[PDB]
Parts: sequence; structure tokens; C-alpha cells
Amino acid sequence: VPFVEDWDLVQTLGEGEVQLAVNRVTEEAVAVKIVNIKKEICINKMLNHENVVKFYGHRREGNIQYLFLEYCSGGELFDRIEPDIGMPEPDAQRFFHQLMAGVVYLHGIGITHRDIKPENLLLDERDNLKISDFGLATVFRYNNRERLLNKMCGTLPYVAPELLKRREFHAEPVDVWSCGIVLTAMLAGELPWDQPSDSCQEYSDWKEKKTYLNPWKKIDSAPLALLHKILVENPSARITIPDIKKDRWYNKPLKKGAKRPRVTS
Ligand SMILES: COc1cc2c(cc1OC)-c1n[nH]c(-c3ccc(O)cc3)c1C2
Repeated sequence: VPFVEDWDLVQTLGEGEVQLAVNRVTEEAVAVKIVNIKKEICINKMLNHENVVKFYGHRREGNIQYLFLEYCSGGELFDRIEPDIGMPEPDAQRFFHQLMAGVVYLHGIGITHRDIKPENLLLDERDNLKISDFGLATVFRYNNRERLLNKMCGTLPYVAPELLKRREFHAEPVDVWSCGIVLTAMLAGELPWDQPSDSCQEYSDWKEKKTYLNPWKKIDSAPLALLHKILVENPSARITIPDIKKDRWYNKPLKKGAKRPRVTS
């Protein structure tokens, strides 16, 4: 079948750069990443899950690497968050369920993302959350042996406090913490601190349990009981994903399914 391997770059999705590519024959839409990268390709080749951005393949034309990835027409979770407001709680709960399914998957295969934030959480046509960008990702468990991390990476507002205080740390509690910062952004439409350090007034207020202040003031007591268990400074006392799935707000019926077509009489 001629020309089925030809793609047209029709618009920039993000900045290397990510372009929306449309197949000349089929009109199938994919996102093409134009660019460390050797590790990114190898990690993406291991991934196959409904809440992880699909990897179709890669091609190298000289010095330029072309990564063929899933186009998520719903865009970023970031653009669903209304500044200083957030989003309806049943939406945030459904996105948080999906974020956990993805993170459970990655952790089960011994991969840590290390930069979870709403800019990286994409949405497909049915608003299904997909984790993206494996550029900072790494193997923390191999041959059933865990290796402690020491490399400082991520984005300061989403980084766990042990990354700024300790030489070495477990990988899984770091991704749990960032998921708790994402949940805060979804329910309050604002980040609680610039970084999780004692020098940060907002961070000290949280540790002092001053939940009468923002963003905690905008969050209902049931999701806020969950954020109290996630945003725990000691990563050994911090809630794990198996225990998150047992949380009351996490199991609270709130959201109806996607409205199906209906007629009366
Ligand atoms: C800013 O808006 C968007 C951004 C983006 C998309 C779609 C958007 O709007 C529909 C999209 N699909 N796949 C990807 C994407 C896929 C893999 C990756 O590593 C990085 C980005 C993006 C970014």
C-alpha cells in the first residue's frame, strides 16, 4: 500500500518539540517528538497500559530522533484545572483513579516516572488520563532487587521533601508525593508551595496542620484526609498505593459514567 508511511506535521503540541502528525493515507493522528533519549526509547519500548501514552516507534534521520507517540486529543490535565478553583471533585476523583492505575503499572514493572505533574498528564478523546514523558524515568527495581535513587530531578513544586534533604531515597514514595500535589492542584487550582522545605512558610503551615489556610480551605474534608496521608514528610510513614486504594474518599461514589444517548416514551 503506497504512502501509508507518510505523515504531515500539521501543528505544534509542545516545546525539542512535539508535533501533531497526520497520516497521508489513513488520516490517523499521532504525536511526533523531535529531539537521556536512548533511555527514553528503551523505557517506552517496555510500556503497554491504558493509562500510559502509547509508543508506536522511533526513527533517526541523521542527528534528529523522531519518536512516534500517542496523540491525546483531550490535551493536558493542566488545561482542565481552573486557576484558584480546580475542577469538580468527581472529575478529579476519576482522574486520580486513572493516575493510580498508571503509576501502579509503572511501579509493578519497576519504572519510576520522576516528573509527574498536570503538564505531563494527557487526556484521550474519552478524557482517559495517560501518563507521558519518560525522559526523566528510570528503572528502580531489576531482578526483584530495589535500587535507591540519589539523582535530583522533577519539578520543585511537585518534588518530595526527601529529594531535598536526603542523599538516597526510595523511588515509589517520590511518585506518590507528586500524585498528591497533582490531586491538590485538581481540587484547589493552585500549588501549595514552591518547594517542600522548612524555609517555605506554606510548607511549614501544612506540617503545623493549618488547614484553615489555602489551598486546604477549598478542599473537602474527605479528599483532604487522603492528602494528609500522602503529603507526609517521612517517606517511610507516607501512604502507599495499596493503602490509597483503601481510602474512604478514593472509594466514595461521586461520578456518573459518561452520559449515554437516551430517548423517552
Ligand atoms: C497543548 O495541547 C496539547 C498538548 C499535547 C497533546 C495534545 C494537545 O492538545 C490536544 C498531545 N498528544 N500527545 C502528546 C505527547 C505524547 C508523548 C509525549 O512524550 C509528549 C507529548 C501531546 C502534547
